[PDB]
Amino acid sequence: SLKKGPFVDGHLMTKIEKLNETDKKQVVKTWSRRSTIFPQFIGHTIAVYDGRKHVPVFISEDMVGHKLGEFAPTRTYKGH
Amino acid sequence: MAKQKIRIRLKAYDHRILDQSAEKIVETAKRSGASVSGPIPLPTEKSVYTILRAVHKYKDSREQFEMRTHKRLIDIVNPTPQTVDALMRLDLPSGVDIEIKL
Amino acid sequence: KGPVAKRDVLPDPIYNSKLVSRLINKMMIDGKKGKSQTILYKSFDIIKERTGNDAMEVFEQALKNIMPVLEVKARRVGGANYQVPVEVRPERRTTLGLRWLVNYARLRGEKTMEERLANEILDAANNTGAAVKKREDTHKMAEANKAFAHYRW
Amino acid sequence: AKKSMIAKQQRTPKFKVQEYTRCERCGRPHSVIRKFKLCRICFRELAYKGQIPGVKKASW
Amino acid sequence: MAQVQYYGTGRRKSSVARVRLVPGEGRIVVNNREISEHIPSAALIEDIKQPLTLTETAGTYDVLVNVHGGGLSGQAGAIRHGIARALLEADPEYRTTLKRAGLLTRDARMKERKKYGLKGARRAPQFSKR
Amino acid sequence: MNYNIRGENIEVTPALKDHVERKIGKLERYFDHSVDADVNVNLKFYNDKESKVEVTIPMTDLALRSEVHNEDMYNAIDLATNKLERQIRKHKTKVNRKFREQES
Amino acid sequence: ARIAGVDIPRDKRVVISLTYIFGIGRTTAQQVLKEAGVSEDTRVRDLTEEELGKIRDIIDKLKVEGDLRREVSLNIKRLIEIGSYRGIRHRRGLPVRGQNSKNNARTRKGP
RNA sequence: CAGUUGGGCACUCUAAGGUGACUGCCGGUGACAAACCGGAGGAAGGUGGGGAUGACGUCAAAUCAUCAUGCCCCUUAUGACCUGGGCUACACACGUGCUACAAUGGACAGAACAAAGGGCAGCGAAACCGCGAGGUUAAGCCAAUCCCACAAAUCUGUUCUCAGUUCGGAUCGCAGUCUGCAACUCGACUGCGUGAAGCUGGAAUCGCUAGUAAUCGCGGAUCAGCAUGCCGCGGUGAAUACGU
Repeated sequence: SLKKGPFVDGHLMTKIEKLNETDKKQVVKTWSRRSTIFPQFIGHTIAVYDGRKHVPVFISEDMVGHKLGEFAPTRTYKGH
Repeated sequence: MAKQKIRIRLKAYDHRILDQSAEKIVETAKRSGASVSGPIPLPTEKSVYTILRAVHKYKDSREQFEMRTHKRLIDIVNPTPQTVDALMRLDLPSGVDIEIKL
Repeated sequence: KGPVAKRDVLPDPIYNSKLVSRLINKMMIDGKKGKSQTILYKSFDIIKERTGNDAMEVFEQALKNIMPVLEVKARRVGGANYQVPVEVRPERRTTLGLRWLVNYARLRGEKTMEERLANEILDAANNTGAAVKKREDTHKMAEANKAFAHYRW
Repeated sequence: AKKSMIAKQQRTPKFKVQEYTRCERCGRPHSVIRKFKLCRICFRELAYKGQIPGVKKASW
Repeated sequence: MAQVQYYGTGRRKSSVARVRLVPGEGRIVVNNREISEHIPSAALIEDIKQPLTLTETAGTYDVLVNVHGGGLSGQAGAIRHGIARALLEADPEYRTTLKRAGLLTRDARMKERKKYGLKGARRAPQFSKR
Repeated sequence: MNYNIRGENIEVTPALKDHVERKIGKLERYFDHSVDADVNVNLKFYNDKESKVEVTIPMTDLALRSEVHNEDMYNAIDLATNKLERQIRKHKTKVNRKFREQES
Repeated sequence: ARIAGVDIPRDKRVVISLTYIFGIGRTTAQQVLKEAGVSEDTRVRDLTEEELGKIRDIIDKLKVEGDLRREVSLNIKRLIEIGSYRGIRHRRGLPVRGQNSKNNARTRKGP
């Protein structure tokens, strides 16, 4: 993105407006990988597509703009 | 100055259709008035583009097909509106491009 | 295939030099002949203005003391051969002198390879040094085996 | 997978940057000529048999 | 309208010049730029001036050379080749010795096209030694 | 650099890797010192009971290799090594020639 | 030393003198040093008793050594602690900023 | 200000027909023949330079994955559809290239020289904006007219001065642009910063007979983006071939 702007997931934007709207929902799968974490979508758990199964990622406060699919591990390590 | 001269430029695949077909295209310019200009020869551009001439291996042993397409031009001087509208009776060739550019 | 000879060059910029025209033909490296013409003309003004004397006499005495005579032509029956004595021909004379004076003098290490190369040719003007030391070097290796490999070729 | 591969490559793309070029006579990927409208093997065989003017080759 | 002098257009490596040498005094600056204005200096200007220095060495008439094409040896060598041939059109008997001092033939040494799998039309492909 | 071995249609068994590796240890058991030797081997008895082997050893400044067929597939390795016998003795003798003489 | 930077130049070029400290470089030294107006100038060590302090105000207003190492600490240490996709290659050993792992590897692995 | 514009078709250039080089001619050498040495003349001399053109056969060489096809095997899955990932991983060895290790160099200022190809689902002029990459709108070009476009090595002055540096450039951080459904695995470009290792590379190995090597740039096929590859294009302009 360059200027307009940070590209939200859409489906993750609906789940973030809903679960971040109220009640502070618990972590489930979220098969998207496109955008980052959001301002209001913090706190939750993204069990995003690690390729085989999910991986519980924290909705932290340090990775403000960092990619929500970047927190997961892509290729199975390590290693030799 | 002059008038905006009526002359159709020719485009052809090979070079003999523009030559001979430009000849009979000057045969349309003999009648219809007068002042049919001669063979203003175009730049005669080509295209050279080669592909890998093997099935799977042999990446060095390529091959280069290249097919050029350029033809001459003709622009008449004297107006002759009856022959100018009479230029639509174009009979030849099979492969040739006529377009009255005036 | 036979002896297929080569062509020479025309007269130089300053002034009408021909063997020094071959000196400019060796004077460049990597094609850009303008930089070689500049460094060569700088050697001409550096050695003809500084160290007050002429130009064609100075180069004629440097390469005139640089153009060797004998040389080492290898051979053998196999292992442990004998480096035969093989004297130079004329164009091999000027070519070998251009090789020794160029490849020795441009690798000196002064402030510039142009003025420092002129200093290497000027030290070569004393009949010794880098290029004259090489002419004595090959001139000394041959005639060390000039009593055994002489009449073989 | 020639039928689903070439037939799916004939269908409508997903995004606008999804439509990738296909093979002309044989639906191969990998360098179908966009200006001659044929593949490499298709341009070679169909061009040598007579397809448009013209040959091909060996200037330059 | 001027004196009957050279106008001979000849090429050398894709740089054809049009030398127009009138009855003059030795002014060789073509296309509005002098020899020290077009491409200085550089002591190869003597090589681009030698062919006028050979046709009895020399006139010297004027020099007006419209040279467009090639590079340094293209524009310069085409200028000397054009004033050499058209300079052969200056004096009618100049081709006796001027035809024997070089001064013709427009060497045409342009680049060779590399084949399918060559490096630079002389650079070989590669070697996998071992 | 020495002794990489791979093979299609088959395992990369260490009782095949040391089996080829000891037997190819004869040449560098015998020569001076090299760093070389990539090996290829595969096939079976799908048709006409075969096992192609082809072992290359381009170390002594000009290449040398061989090739043989068998069904037994261990007994073609021996018939690759003793193929390399003459190629590695005739690399050294042929070149180790002392027929040199001047005026005798 | 020096009167402008910590471990500043001495008897050296003015643009390279501004290109000494860990953060003061060539482009920015030409920029803010160009605002001061040196250009080497005076090319060794003599700018001014009031000009070099002009590099203390114009030269002092920017940064930063400990702030560059601290921003790097919050980057490789920030993402090294807040995740991440830049951490596993930020200290994991493999190529983080993009490369081939069978590549030259003269950033992390080597040979 | 501008071949730009009345004018002009001399020159250059454009592609058709031809002409021109074929041992043609002369002196010889040579068993007269074959050829070969030398010279004139010519733009060009002994198949002018280059390309296309690859003999039967060899390697059960490469390709059932460009395509087609004998058999075997699968078929409510070895088939078909979709999201994400991978093909880009990484103790390590290679293979081919790029950029360097530097003063014939490095940074700047000014000037000069090309050829070739593409451009309508496109090229994009000028103008302003942004250091910047690029943004905005928009004349023109279906293109020997217009655009891509400015060539770069090179020449003239300042300066760095022999040192891991005012060389070189990775790595990596922050900050922007463009492309796209989306640039974190995984596009490039730009800014500021950072400044690895390298001071011409072992045994060994390579390509090269002149517009060649080497070297400096440009265009294009793929292609939304993505070149240090590939294919063409021009610029600077070498040394040597004693001989088998």
